[PDB]
Amino acid sequence: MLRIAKEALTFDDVLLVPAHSTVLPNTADLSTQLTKTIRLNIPMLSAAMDTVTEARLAIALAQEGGIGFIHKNMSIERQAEEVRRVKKHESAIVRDPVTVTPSTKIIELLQMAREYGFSGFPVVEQGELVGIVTGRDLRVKPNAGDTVAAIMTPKDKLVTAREGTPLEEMKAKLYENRIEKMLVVDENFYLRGLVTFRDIEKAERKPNACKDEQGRLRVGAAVGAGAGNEERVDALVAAGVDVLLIDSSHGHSEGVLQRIRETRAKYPDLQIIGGNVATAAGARALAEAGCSAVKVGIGPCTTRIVTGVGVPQITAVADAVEALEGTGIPVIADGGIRFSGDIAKAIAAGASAVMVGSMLAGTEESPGEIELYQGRSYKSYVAYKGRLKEIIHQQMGGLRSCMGLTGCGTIDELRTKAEFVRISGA
Amino acid sequence: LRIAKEALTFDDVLLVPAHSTVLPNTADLSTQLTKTIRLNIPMLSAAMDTVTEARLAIALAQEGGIGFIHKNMSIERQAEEVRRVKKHESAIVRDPVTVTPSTKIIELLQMAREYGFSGFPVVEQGELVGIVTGRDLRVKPDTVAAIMTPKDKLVTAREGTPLEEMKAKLYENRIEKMLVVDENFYLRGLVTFRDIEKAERKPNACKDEQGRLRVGAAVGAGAGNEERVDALVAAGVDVLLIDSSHGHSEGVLQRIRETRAKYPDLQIIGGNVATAAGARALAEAGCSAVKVGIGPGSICTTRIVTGVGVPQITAVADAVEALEGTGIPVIADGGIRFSGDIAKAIAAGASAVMVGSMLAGTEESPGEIELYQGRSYKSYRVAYKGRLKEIIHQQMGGLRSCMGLTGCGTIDELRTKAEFVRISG
Amino acid sequence: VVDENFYLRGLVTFRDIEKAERKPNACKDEQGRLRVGAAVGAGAGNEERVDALVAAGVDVLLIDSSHGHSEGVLQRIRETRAKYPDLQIIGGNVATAAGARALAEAGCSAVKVGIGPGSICTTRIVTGVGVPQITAVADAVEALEGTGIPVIADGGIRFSGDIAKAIAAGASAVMVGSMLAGTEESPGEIELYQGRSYKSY
Amino acid sequence: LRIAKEALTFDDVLLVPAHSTVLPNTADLSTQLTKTIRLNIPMLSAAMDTVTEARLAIALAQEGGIGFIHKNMSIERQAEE
Ligand SMILES: O=c1[nH]cnc2c1ncn2[C@@H]1O[C@H](COP(=O)(O)O)[C@@H](O)[C@H]1O
Ligand SMILES: O=c1[nH]cnc2c1ncn2[C@@H]1O[C@H](COP(=O)(O)O)[C@@H](O)[C@H]1O
Repeated sequence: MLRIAKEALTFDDVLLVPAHSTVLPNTADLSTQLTKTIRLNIPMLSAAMDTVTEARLAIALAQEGGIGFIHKNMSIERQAEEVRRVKKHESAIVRDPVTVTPSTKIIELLQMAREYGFSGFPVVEQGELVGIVTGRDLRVKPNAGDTVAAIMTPKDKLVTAREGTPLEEMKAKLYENRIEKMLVVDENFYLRGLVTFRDIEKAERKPNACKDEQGRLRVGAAVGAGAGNEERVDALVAAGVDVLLIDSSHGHSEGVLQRIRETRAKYPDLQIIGGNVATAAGARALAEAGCSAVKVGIGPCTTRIVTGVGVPQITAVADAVEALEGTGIPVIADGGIRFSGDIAKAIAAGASAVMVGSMLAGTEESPGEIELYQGRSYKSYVAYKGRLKEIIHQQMGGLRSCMGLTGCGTIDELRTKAEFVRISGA
Repeated sequence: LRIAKEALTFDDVLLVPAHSTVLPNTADLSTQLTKTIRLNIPMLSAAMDTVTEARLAIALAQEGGIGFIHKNMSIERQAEEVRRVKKHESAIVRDPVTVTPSTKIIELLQMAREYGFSGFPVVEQGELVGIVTGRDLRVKPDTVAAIMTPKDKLVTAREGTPLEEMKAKLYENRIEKMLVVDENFYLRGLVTFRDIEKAERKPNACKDEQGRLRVGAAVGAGAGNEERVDALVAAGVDVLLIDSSHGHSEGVLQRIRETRAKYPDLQIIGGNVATAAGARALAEAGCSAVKVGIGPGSICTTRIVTGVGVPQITAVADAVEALEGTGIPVIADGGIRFSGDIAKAIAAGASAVMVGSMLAGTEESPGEIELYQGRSYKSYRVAYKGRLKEIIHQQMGGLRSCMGLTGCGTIDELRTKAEFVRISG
Repeated sequence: VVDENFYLRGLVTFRDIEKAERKPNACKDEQGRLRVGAAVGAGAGNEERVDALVAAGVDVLLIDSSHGHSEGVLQRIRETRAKYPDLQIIGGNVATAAGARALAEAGCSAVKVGIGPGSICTTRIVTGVGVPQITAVADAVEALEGTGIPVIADGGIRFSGDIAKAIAAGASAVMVGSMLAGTEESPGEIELYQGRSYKSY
Repeated sequence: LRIAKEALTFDDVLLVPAHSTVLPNTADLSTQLTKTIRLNIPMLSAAMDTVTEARLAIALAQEGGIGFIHKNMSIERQAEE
């Protein structure tokens, strides 16, 4: 007998029923929990694709509320760097300022002063910040061949802030210490950058930046389920990554489940996402192995045509959610998302966020550099799509519009309150 | 039947390659726009509302050519565009946070906690009167006027001051901020060692004898433009574009004769013509340059509608030959599709080319970025072509190769030494 | 089968000599080895490459530039010729009578003609320079009418009729690219795509 | 205006047929490439990385013409080809 489990639905099969609503679109709460502990401001993830997510894009996205996942087609030593660039990224901090050493001749200092001003030259000998020289230090006339070491400000009398310090704290330190520039060190008092009042103003204001408990941007990064990835993991976790993505084309494989169990045994507090599954059991299987969230999407596609396996996206999500009802383990809709409507449907199926790839490739912040070809602008490594900021705004405009229509003020209500109609092709 | 001759366009000729001591990267793209104005690249931007405004006219000047502000706007804004270009210095911070002599010290401390007491410039109706700093409030003497630093002890630079001279002023006066005023001591901006440092370096800027970017501006040949001209000439436009759809009309020739007697020294471009007779006519009227192009525009609506036109190559050579002695240059206007067309235009005798379609849709052109379908466009829609600088490089890349192939190291050698072959389809 | 230093190179049986494909039209040298050319650029720093190929027994050397009529090409050609008085050299590309004698006097053994007509013709359009191929060939041929130095028609050969026209214009041989790219023996791997066979790079 | 001449391409001409004692299968396709090198067919393969390597340069030589190994490779491999 023909073994058909059920009937299965994709995006184009359903529409959301509009409801009574006290919800204005610009007042909708777009936030939602990615894991039990990580909470996004917009419910969006960027695919760990070499064409989609690198350090550049994953920052832009966190500033706007979501999280990017550094793709894994790069060395361990380099993937760990991309993770670190995001966590420590403050556009307000001037990162490559001109420094000197105690060995620097004062003669060379007046030369540089004529080229950067006596606002302040950081003195470093072998990375350790040891002091700074200002024009107020250069009073009285240097005898022939003096060096900075005699006139500089010592380490003890410096006013610094640590990296990851909030920005108004720095303003407070800057104002109350009646200074115009303040050095930013690290745990070991290594010079990391500097900050000014103006550099804080020209830092564009991202009120919905998705950050950690210490105000650093959040970042994810992806690894394989094959053997031998443990070292990359150790390197990434070392780089301070917020969430780890173990991506395979079959999350319900026992080998995936094992590397997860191992990674979970090794890093009990690390937020881990496993994927991809498309069934009630595949999600429950992944949860047991120790996921913090589960990514859903098997041929949302080329996978369906070559292997014949797949599940339409809407029922796949509903089944996973139905199985995870009560665990606080969220579902991620991955792939097949063309417009804002698919996003809205995804969440209303129960999904807590979505992952997109094609939609982001070609954005300014995406990998590749802009190249003009046949009078058109493209991203050379695809159609150049412009700034990510707008694509998000355009997409979230749509989502916001939807929540007003369905009377859902928050994401969780949309995942629970919104209703569907089953529809035909016509 | 009066058929004067046969006339040739771009697709009709190829440039013949010659002995060459010219590497493309060593070729001299400069050329004289008029006897007095000399370009660094032989490119003008069309005075089209979709192409040239202050923003793009700046970008092109930074690149070696000159943009022509279109005339489809009120004077008060057009003369403004001419200023926006002439006065543009990328290093100057404009619209900084200021106070007035009336500002309550109470209000002074609030802003200080949100911008720092580095110094708030004090202006009384735009006129710079002083600056109040944190040393002034802890020092004490109520309002800002009582604690502010007076006009006498201020260190300023005038607008248009070179950057190295400002840098010297900042060091020799031991300051990190220096305010920028104009002729009437009105505040225009400020400069620090850092903002002069991040100022983009444009070594091929077409600048005037005073280091300001050069700007053109276009007006029509009708009556009632006299006030517009005077406004632009007042606004410091470098060269004036008198553009008509028939440069060989007696009314054009007259208004040109008039403007020239009025501004004996003002550089004027008249157009458009496509004949030897149309060319001398415009020169005798007193043009400094002659623009050629009746019929070849991109969105070529003439001919078809009117039956009139000249294939662009024949027109240019004919005008060039008629002006062989006057030191008055010719411009090839419209119909430039690829960089090969540029090369052919110049080798026909042109001293520069004017382009529209090639530039419309760059970031710097008018219009807003808009995402449509799944691609980027400039919405007023046109295809977003990215930054102008990239296009210019590709286009001049092409021209350099041609000159390398043809053994012409300078534009002028290309205009005189390069040969053609005629070809079929 | 050994070589000059008695290093093993292979073996032969009565049978393997029997299945060896018989190519009666092989272009072989005065020593029955297949003839081979090799191409280098006209820039500086190729001197070591040339010497390596000449050492490797290349039969004829191809000095190819996008402008064979450049003085630098003419010079590097003058240099290589004084160095290998006997080495067969092909210079290109030109498209004029003047470009042709220039290359011959520099010491070319053959002259390659073709500025503008390549298949993926990116010149002209971009640079405005070129010559329709027939006129170029006849012009170079006529300029070399006495030198016993042959001309090659390079690029733009679409069909066999074009070959015939090229030669009848004066060409002694033709050089083709597009017509050959994608044959089994060209570089690339066989790949099945869509539902058809392609050579995947 | 300096227009040297008119210039012709393939589509511009046809070859005129003449009296003929020549059968196609009896035609001599050989020709001198240089004073010293003589081809059997009048064909060279372009020195293009997508066209000529040792493999194709062998096949063409077997057929009467000469292939030209492209230069987009390290010497040690080109001299090898
Ligand atoms: O409606 C029109 N008819 C004829 N020519 C025009 C029209 N609008 C603009 N032009 C000219 O077309 C030129 C630009 O040609 P393009 O480089 O091919 O786009 C400019 O110099 C304009 O003066
Ligand atoms: O980028 C290019 N521009 C111009 N000619 C080229 C380029 N690449 C290869 N060629 C030449 O094109 C010829 C092949 O022409 P085809 O027979 O039509 O494919 C060869 O002789 C090459 O030297």
